[PDB]
Amino acid sequence: GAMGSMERASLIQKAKLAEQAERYEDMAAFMKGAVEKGEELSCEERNLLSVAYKNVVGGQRAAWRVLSSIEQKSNEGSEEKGPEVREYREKVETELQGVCDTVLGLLDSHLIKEAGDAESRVFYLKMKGDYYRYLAEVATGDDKKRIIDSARSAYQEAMDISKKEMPPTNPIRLGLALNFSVFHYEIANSPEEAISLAKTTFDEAMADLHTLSEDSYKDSTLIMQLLRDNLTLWT
Amino acid sequence: GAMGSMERASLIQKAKLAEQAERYEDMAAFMKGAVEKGEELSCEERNLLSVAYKNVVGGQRAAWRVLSSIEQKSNEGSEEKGPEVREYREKVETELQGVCDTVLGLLDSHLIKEAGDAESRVFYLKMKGDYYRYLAEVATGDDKKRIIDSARSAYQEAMDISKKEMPPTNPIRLGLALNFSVFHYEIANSPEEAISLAKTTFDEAMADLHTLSEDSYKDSTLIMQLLRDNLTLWT
Ligand SMILES: [Ca+2]
Ligand SMILES: [Ca+2]
Ligand SMILES: [Ca+2]
Ligand SMILES: [Ca+2]
Ligand SMILES: [Mg+2]
Ligand SMILES: [Mg+2]
Ligand SMILES: [Mg+2]
Ligand SMILES: [Mg+2]
Repeated sequence: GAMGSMERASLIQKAKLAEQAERYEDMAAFMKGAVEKGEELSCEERNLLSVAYKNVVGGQRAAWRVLSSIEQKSNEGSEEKGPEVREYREKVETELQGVCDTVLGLLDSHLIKEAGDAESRVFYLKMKGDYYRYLAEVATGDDKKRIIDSARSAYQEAMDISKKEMPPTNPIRLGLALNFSVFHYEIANSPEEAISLAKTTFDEAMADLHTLSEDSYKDSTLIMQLLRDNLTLWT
Repeated sequence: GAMGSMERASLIQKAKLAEQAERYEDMAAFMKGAVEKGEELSCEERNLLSVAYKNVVGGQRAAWRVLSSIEQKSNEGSEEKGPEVREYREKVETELQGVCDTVLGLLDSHLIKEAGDAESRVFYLKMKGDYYRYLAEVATGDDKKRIIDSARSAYQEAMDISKKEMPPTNPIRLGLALNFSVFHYEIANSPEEAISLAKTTFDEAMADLHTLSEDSYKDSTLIMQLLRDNLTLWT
C-alpha cells in the first residue's frame, strides 16, 4: 500500500489535517493506511475512520442519486439520448461499490475480530451494516437479498451487544439505532419496524437522561433529535 | 488518454451530467478528453471547460490555504510537530500545480493558436492568466517572478484584444478585468492599479448599459457587482 512507508502517528496527524482542509478522500486514504498498520484503533481514531469514509461515500451516493433520477426520467415521451446516462451512472456506482468494499475489507481484515470492548465492537458492526446498506441502495441483481441480509445481520449483532452492554443514552447505541431504523424504512420495506425502533429508542434514552452530566446530556439529546426528525418525517 | 475511445459528443454530454452531480473532477476529465479531440470549442463548451477546472482548482486552493495557515502558525512558542504539516501542504500544492499545468497545456496545445474570434481568444488568454495566477499564489522559488510575468502577459494580451473588439459591457471582458484587477491586488502588490482598473471597468460598463436588452443587462450588472464588491473591500 502507498501508505506502507509512513508512520502510523503521521498518518493519524495527516488524517486530522485533511479533515480540517475538507479533503475527505485524502483523509480516508490516510486512515486506511493507519488501519493497515495492524494495531487496534482508539476511540478518536475510530471516529476519524468513520468520518472520512462517510463523507467520501456520502458524496458518491448524492451523485448516484442525481444520475439515477436523470436515468429514470430518460426511460419514461422522453427522447432517446443514447447510452451515456447509464454509462456514467454505472461509473459512479462502480466507484461507490469500490469504496464500500474497501471499508468492508478493513472491517473483515481485521478490525472486527480484534474488537473486544463493547464500544469498539458495536462501532465496527454498525459500520458493517452501514456499508452493506449503501451497497443495497444500488443493488438490483441476484445478490440484492443477500446484501440486504448482510446489512440486517450486522446491525442486529450490534443491537444485541449495545442493548446488553451500553446505557440507552450511549451515543454509539443511539446512532446505531438511528441507522438501523433508516435501514428498516428505506431498505427493508418495514416502515412500522423503523417507527417502532426510533420511538422505543427515543423513549428509553429520555428516561436515562437524568443520570448524565451536562456534556453527556448534550451529546445524547443531539442524536435523540435526529430520531425525532425521522419520526416526524415518517408519521 | 483514457478518454481517447469516447465520442466527443458523449464527452460533452457526460461533462454536463457531471456538473449536475457536482462531480467536478469527472467533469474536468471529460472536458480534457473533448479538447484533445482537436476540434475547436463552441462558446458553451468553453464555459464547461472553465467551470470544471475552476471548481477543481478552487477546492485545491482552499485546502492549500488551510494547510499553509496551519504551517505558518507552527513556525511562530509553537511546539515542534515534525514534518507532517509541510509534507501534506506540499502534497496538495503539487496536485494543484499539476492541474494548473494540465490546463496550461491544453491552452498551449492547441486551443489558443486556433482561436481567431475575439470571444474565444480573450476567453483562453484570460484562462492562461488565471492558471498562471494560481501557480503564482504558491510560488516561492527562482521562477516566482517569471510565473507572475506570465500571468501578467496573458492578461495584458487579453485586455488589449477585449478593449479593441468587445463592448465595455461584454461579460467576458468584464470577467477578465475583474480577474486582472485581483491579480494586481493579490499577486503584483499593486493595489492602486487594481482599484483603478476595477473603477474604470465599472464606470465604462455603466455608461454602455443603455444599449442592452433586459437579459444582457442582467448578465453585465451581475459582474459589475463583483467589481463593486472588490472596490468596497479594497477602499
Ligand atoms: Ca512505526
Ligand atoms: Ca420527442
Ligand atoms: Ca468521432
Ligand atoms: Ca511548549
Ligand atoms: Mg508509503
Ligand atoms: Mg401501522
Ligand atoms: Mg477512452
Ligand atoms: Mg492612493
